[PDB]
Amino acid sequence: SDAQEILSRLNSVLEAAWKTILNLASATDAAEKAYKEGREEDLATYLDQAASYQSQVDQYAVETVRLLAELKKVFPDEEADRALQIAEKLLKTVQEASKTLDTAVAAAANGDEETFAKAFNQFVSLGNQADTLFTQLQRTLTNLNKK
Amino acid sequence: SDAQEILSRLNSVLEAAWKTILNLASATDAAEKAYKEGREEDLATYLDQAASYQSQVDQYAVETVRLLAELKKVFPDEEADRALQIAEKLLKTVQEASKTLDTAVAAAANGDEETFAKAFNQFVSLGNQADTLFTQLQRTLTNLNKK
Amino acid sequence: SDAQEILSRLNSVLEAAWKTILNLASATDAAEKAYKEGREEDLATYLDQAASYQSQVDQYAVETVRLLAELKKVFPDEEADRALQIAEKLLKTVQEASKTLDTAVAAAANGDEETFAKAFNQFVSLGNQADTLFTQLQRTLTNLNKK
Ligand SMILES: NC(=O)c1cccc2cn(-c3ccc([C@@H]4CCCNC4)cc3)nc12
Ligand SMILES: NC(=O)c1cccc2cn(-c3ccc([C@@H]4CCCNC4)cc3)nc12
Ligand SMILES: NC(=O)c1cccc2cn(-c3ccc([C@@H]4CCCNC4)cc3)nc12
Repeated sequence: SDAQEILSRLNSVLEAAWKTILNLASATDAAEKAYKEGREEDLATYLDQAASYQSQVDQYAVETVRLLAELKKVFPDEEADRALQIAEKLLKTVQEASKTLDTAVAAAANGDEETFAKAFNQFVSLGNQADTLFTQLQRTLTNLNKK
Repeated sequence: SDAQEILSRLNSVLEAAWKTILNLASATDAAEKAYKEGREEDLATYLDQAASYQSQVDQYAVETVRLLAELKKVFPDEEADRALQIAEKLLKTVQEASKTLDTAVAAAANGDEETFAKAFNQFVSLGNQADTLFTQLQRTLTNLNKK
Repeated sequence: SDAQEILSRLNSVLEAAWKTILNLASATDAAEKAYKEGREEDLATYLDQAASYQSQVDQYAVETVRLLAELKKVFPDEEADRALQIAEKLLKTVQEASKTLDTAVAAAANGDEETFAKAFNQFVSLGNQADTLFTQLQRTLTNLNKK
């Protein structure tokens, strides 16, 4: 059929996404420290890195939805439907995180610390919510791969 | 450092951004054609290309605001302030275009054509608005490059 | 060298090539539009973009020929022999397309509309020939992959 090839591509996308997520978390740790130390040029560099990693996570989350939508067409069963539902919620959260990080990056560039700090704290909350969904998706794709 | 080094960096940034904008316009034209033709995998490819170019425009728009904020610190008048205000409005519009394109990409991945079409049409309107501001910023910067 | 690793690599190469072909078609659509509208600087940019994708397609065609030759040695059967023959015809055709695109670039640079129009028309014809060959190659590789 096709399910096994799709599942293999999904494994590769999620492994790449996890590395990118680790890089995003590291860049935002560094951004937070630069903000607290008042190092504006360092902050700008780490925010730019974070934005690049966030855009890459956005792409992988879209790819994940598309692959699971294809899986459900070729292997209809509530476990694939469940994985697709989780992936769609993850993508929604990732895009919320992305828009919020964008607001923080613009506020920092505009010299607007109040909006920066509010947006940054919102981003952290959304990133943690996305991590919960990502881990849940990973668990689910073990049913489907048969550990 | 000096107002001249800054203004020359800004010219390089805007030149690069214009090339990226041309590529974004071309990718979105191709997405529209694939959408009209019902070619879903082609549409996915072109939406991903569009999102990548949009991410790059976002980065250049941030860099433009940062450079004009630095120019204003170096020679504080009202011509620098006016350019910065235009660039800040451009960045806001760019980020609105980016969030709206992201919604369209997600809707397409989810097979929700109603949301896709609404978000894609909003993206086009925002893109045209951003083009107006980009051209306005370029005019303003010519009046600053006072040889 | 084993048959399955080579087929795997070929599948990846052809998927990457298809995305690049989509990008080449988009850049050439944009070039045609700029030409029709008299936007000469836009045309120049889009021709440079098209040439970049054309050079990438050329390299994927080279890689495909090399890989199919390897497949014939460790996996002799007349389908791989047919695939190599198609791939070599594709490589000849994409090189001819590259030459014609080069002529279009130089004609635009010289502002020689008569030569430009002839070269661009020839490019479109060669692009359609290459598309037929690429489709045949995809079908032959599907046959080889034996599910
Ligand atoms: N932002 C995302 O799209 C995203 C997707 C999936 C898992 C994610 C995990 N994060 C995440 C990103 C950053 C952080 C914080 C921010 C700074 C403090 N320590 C790390 C915590 C979680 N972001 C994720
Ligand atoms: N989207 C942006 O951030 C952006 C920034 C600056 C100038 C811009 C110009 N555009 C733009 C992008 C796409 C389009 C249309 C929409 C699709 C079909 N024809 C091209 C029109 C304008 N987007 C821009
Ligand atoms: N040029 C190539 O090497 C090539 C290789 C494989 C498949 C291809 C398909 N094309 C192609 C490229 C461009 C076009 C037209 C020409 C411009 C207006 N509409 C798109 C039609 C087909 N080019 C291909």
